[PDB]
Amino acid sequence: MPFVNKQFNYKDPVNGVDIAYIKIPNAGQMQPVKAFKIHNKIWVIPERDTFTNPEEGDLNPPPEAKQVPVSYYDSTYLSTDNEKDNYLKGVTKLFERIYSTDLGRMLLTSIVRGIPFWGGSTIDTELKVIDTNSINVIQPDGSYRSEELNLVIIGPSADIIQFESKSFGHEVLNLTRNGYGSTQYIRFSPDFTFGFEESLEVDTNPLLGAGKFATDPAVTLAHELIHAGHRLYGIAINPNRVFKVNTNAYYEMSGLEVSFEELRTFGGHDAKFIDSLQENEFRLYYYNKFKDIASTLNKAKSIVGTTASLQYMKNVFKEKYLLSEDTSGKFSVDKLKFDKLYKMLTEIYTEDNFVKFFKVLNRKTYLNFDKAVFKINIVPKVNYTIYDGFNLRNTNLAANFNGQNTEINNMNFTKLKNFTGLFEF
Ligand SMILES: [Zn+2]
Repeated sequence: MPFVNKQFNYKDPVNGVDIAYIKIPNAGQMQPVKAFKIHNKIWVIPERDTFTNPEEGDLNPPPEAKQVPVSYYDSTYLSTDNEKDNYLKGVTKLFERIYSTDLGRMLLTSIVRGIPFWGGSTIDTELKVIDTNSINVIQPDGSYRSEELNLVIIGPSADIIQFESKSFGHEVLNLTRNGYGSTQYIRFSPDFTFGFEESLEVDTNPLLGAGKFATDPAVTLAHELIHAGHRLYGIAINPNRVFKVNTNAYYEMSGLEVSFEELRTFGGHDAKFIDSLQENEFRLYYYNKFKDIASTLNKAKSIVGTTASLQYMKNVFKEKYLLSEDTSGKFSVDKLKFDKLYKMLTEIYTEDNFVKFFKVLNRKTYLNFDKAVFKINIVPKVNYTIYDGFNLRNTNLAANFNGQNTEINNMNFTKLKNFTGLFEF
């Protein structure tokens, strides 16, 4: 069964249900943008993100510096209807490629179940929604209705290749780290990809290689979806917790620090740089958060709003958090169940495991150096498919990851920028 029932076209008429002009409630003032609901709880906005961050409201290139050195600017990308149509089709195709794998079906199911907690009440006896976990949808009569959602895929902001799962903050609460969760906005483009090097000694050296192989963008989207899963379950690791990398002399020359949240998300050997003591600390911390959620639930005796029953919403959260329910109706956290869900979200859903399901070549570690950015077009089936990505069966591209080989499959990649040697190491 496909993940996305509808093969939307960008110019399909609005209907106020799954094709609609919307606003993001605390982006602040914005004009409505056309958006597409591709699955329960999941929307796609084919626009550059000038909305989620007040200080990132324009796309022009210039010299705030060339920092991060890995960056790419084009203020015109994703400004036309044809681009937006292709964006919507590309994103859809990547969701289908992900969903076609058992691991991706598991991850997307977890994401859909991961409704942001109704932790907005100032009154313990009432359960209430946090309104930054919604969008405002223009209805056919021109009025707005509030719709809760879990995930939005949106185009990148000024730096086209800066992909990220981000979310609106709360005055008091760290929603992504307190077990609550919050609606995630993933800046992403299917229209570009990264180069990497097939030899580890080259890929992890900042001075070598031009980016012979292209990352499959399904892996890149999966990576961001894994962050969104952490953040929807409120178990993201504070970016302040960093591996002050000491396993790569070039990282060390520039004092490069990599978050534990990134090492977790990559998985494989990288995750082992989070030591067992610190893993246990995080596991304890988050277990404690789930406990607070159970207590909050138990204290609630009425629901606020007319959307759903209080039993419906307690069941939603009992299912999300896999809570136990006692004879009196008290919720509790079962330690075996917590450890299993935590482990599913953090050890099973990893970039390294997706590479195994997609059978693609990929970076072997997050602790490498980016080589290049390429323009791509995955929408034509002659270029890329749900089942094979670039490595099309029964062609010269089927074997040896030849489809990802940008030299062999050169028609599918246009190098836009080299990053090798730009680095200060
Ligand atoms: Zn990441």
